[PDB]
Amino acid sequence: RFLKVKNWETEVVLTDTLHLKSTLETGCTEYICMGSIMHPDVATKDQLFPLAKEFIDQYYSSIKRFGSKAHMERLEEVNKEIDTTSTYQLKDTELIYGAKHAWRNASRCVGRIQWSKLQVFDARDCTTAHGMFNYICNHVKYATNKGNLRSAITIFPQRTDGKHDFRVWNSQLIRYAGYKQPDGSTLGDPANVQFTEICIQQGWKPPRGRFDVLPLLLQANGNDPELFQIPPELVLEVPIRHPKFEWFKDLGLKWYGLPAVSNMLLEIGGLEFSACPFSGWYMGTEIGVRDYCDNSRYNILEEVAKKMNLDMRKTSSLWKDQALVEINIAVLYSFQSDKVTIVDHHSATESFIKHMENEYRCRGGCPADWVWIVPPMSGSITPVFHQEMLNYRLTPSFEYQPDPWNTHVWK
Amino acid sequence: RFLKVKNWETEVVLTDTLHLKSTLETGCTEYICMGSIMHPSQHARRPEDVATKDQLFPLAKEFIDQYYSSIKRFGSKAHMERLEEVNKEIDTTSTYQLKDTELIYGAKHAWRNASRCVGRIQWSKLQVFDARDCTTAHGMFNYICNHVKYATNKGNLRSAITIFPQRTDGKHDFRVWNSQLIRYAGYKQPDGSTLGDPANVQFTEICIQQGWKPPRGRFDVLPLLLQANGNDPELFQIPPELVLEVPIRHPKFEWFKDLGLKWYGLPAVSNMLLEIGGLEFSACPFSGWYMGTEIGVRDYCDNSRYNILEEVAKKMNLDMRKTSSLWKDQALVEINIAVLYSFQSDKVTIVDHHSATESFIKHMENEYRCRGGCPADWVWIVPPMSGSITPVFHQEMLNYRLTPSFEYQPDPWNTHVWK
Ligand code: HEM
Ligand code: HEM
Ligand SMILES: Cc1cc(N)nc(-c2cc(CN3CC(F)(F)C3)cc(F)c2F)c1
Ligand SMILES: Cc1cc(N)nc(-c2cc(CN3CC(F)(F)C3)cc(F)c2F)c1
Ligand SMILES: C[C@H](O)[C@H](O)[C@H]1CNc2nc(N)[nH]c(=O)c2N1
Ligand SMILES: C[C@H](O)[C@H](O)[C@H]1CNc2nc(N)[nH]c(=O)c2N1
Ligand SMILES: [Zn+2]
Repeated sequence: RFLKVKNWETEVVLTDTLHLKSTLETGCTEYICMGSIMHPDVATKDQLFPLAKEFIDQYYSSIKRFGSKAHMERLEEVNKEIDTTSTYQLKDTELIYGAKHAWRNASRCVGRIQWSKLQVFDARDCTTAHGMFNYICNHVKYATNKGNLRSAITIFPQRTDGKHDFRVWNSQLIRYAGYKQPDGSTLGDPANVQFTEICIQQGWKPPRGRFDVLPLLLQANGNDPELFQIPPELVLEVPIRHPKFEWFKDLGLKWYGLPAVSNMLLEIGGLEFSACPFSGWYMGTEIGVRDYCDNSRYNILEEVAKKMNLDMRKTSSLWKDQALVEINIAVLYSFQSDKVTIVDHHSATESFIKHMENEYRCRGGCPADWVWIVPPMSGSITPVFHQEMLNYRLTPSFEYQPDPWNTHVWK
Repeated sequence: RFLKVKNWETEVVLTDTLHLKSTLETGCTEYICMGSIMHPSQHARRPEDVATKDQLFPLAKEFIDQYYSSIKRFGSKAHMERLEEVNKEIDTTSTYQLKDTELIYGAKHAWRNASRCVGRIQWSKLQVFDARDCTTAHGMFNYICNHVKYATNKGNLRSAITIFPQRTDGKHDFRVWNSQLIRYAGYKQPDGSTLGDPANVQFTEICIQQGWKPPRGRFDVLPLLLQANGNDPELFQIPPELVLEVPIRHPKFEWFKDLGLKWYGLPAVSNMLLEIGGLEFSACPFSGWYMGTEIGVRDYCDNSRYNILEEVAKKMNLDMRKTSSLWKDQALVEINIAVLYSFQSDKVTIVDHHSATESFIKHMENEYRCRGGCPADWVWIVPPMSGSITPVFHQEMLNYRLTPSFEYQPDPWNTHVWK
């Protein structure tokens, strides 16, 4: 009835009761832990009823109206819609609550101290890819806010029969293209080579550079997706320079200011919002460690280390570690110099511990995925490394979903 | 059913069937994951104190079955006699005694099964010192000294475990009260600060309370506190010539030597329990060699350990007023360069986290290839610095509890009734 988590650095112990409210699977079993597995159909009428009730109950409990006339009538109204239309429609208040709580419940998100400050753009009246483009452009402009970034989500119409899904085919709203060259090398972001190819096949004329912002590939109502160029004045980018290394700007590095995940599914009360792009601001390591230094990504450790004149003939010189730090210093300095919101992994992990402890106080727990919360460099010098965490799946939730090109029926 | 793990760098997919042999709960469920809990489970294979026959024999049979299976017997003459022998021993002493071969097999397989250990590519190259004839803390000291000398080997370190008499009723436990054979003292200062290793403040106070005269310095090698057959523990000073230490200097920063840092070369875990076929070896000090990050990241830079980041950073003349300058990250790298440069210059075995994690990936592939799996705890395997530029960060792992195993146990001073 109670689970305890300890911080081995501070000795603080928190008591988790919230996990009793989880209902969906983590992927582990009693005899094997799948904590590091990355990824461990429409609901029928009878399936949807109890999911809707649980969510409406939770909503009315949250606003201290549980058992109220409004709670009871809403429940009856929801059951009526399910009974008649096999689905139902969230009120705006419920939509905002659900979206904020899916963020609040994202066990892999270190930025959740911000969860209650989320701008929710209801796009459930959207019917076409042009409409989605308009909503997404407004999302980008609002979220970017001339560098003073604001978290935001735009929610497109829910799934109906599974054959009319709204999807943003992009994994993120703003990403750079990748082009495989005849000689085996890759220009730009190798993570996006397949998506870049889909875009070109759909008629995108690529600049064939290292930092081409990809076009939006937007699917409405299960139709074939359509290409749209985000207006370049809406795509805020930061050239990456270094406060001490004059030569760093000569690497030609830049990144975009707005991280905007667009390939996940938002599940609220059994309803599935298959297009729900959301955005916050970057933690610097996402760019400096993963985007720039993953071997499968821009992979710049060698080039930076060369320019640092590091001894690269043996690993134990820690040349990779040395270059990695300087790169991440560069990322933070550049965003800060251009007054583009960014958070370093130390600030972000400290805030998440504060958030986590507050969540245990007021909510009874905070589901947290250590594998994802600990930054990908300098792990043990951030406080989350020493923080025991319990992982469990609460709903509303953000879910992975198959890439749309693996399932789309081309018209 | 049958589980796959993917490496997201290489796209290599491995298929795990070994997990079907797991015995103990992980702590996780279908609904909650406890993979970052230090001690998620208290599920043990044998109950409280001296087990009844229907409790110990099934575990014994299982281990003996496993051992005779390993050597292409099972059902052979010697196996069936061994079951009868173990059966008679439990009938007449409420326990049984491992053969030398079984002890060695058991110790190597506890190491092979240690999901949290990144060094297991070496698992079958393990020197086993049978100390089950030991009877006194003096004898334990003699065995541990021999272990330390053998394992240190003038810097060419060698993996070793020394196995003292198994638990009998729980009142006669052999214990090394030290957490590791070689650790530095920690002193609580009058002004509230801490001198030495703050992790060892309590154990240091116990030693001082037991007559240890501390030199009260930053790197005081602690005495051994040895408990034999349940008796009160006894202090022993490890002969310093057996304690190989490495002065930490930096290949570039000439001022780094002035920090006065050293570390010992031999990491030797002494507070764990070795469990083989229901038998519990409560004193089983084992040692290998260091991954540089254990010293340079955790020992030196944990806030509640030596916590040297600020002083190194000051010497480096870094911007320390804001986290976003990454001054901690900058010093952290130089410290770990220094640690590796120092050990290597002194020809003391050490492995950097890049080479270690690379070898562990290879070990995983080997284990899946011949064994059908390898239990691995990502949370512990990924190094505490530069995680994602190491291959294990990108390697999905499956964690499960195979026996024989190394287990945690209570610190004996919470258990011990003195005399
Ligand atoms: C406001 C500042 C935010 C920061 C600093 C932040 C930080 C992060 C980071 C560093 C990750 C890991 C990303 C990766 O490794 O690929 C992450 C994951 C995630 N974030 Fe946040 N985030 C923020 C806002 C948001 C918002 C506004 C939402 C939703 C409305 C959100 C939902 C998620 C989810 C669902 C994941 C996990 C994705 C997955 O499961 O694979 N985050 N966040
Ligand atoms: C030979 C070189 C070895 C290396 C480089 C190595 C490396 C490591 C490292 C880095 C850890 C994590 C330590 C920590 O963060 O506290 C660890 C844990 C562990 N090692 Fe190894 N190890 C080696 C040898 C051995 C041997 C010889 C044994 C036993 C015979 C062993 C058994 C274990 C166990 C049981 C753990 C987990 C401890 C726990 O759960 O608290 N290791 N190892
Ligand atoms: C809102 C937000 C803020 C922030 N700082 N990061 C992210 C963020 C999240 C992901 C995870 N996504 C799930 C997937 F596997 F599909 C990839 C990937 C990124 F690249 C990101 F930038 C998101
Ligand atoms: C044989 C060996 C080689 C090596 N490289 N490291 C270790 C090693 C393991 C631990 C785990 N300890 C048990 C605990 F949970 F208490 C913390 C702690 C250390 F300090 C170590 F050095 C052991
Ligand atoms: C195999 C492992 O689960 C995978 O590499 C994870 C590790 N932790 C991560 N943590 C974050 N934040 N993002 C990631 O992509 C990953 N990848
Ligand atoms: C809370 C968390 O499990 C704890 O800090 C762990 C994290 N991973 C670790 N990994 C290793 N190798 N050693 C450790 O002591 C720890 N500590
Ligand atoms: Zn788990």
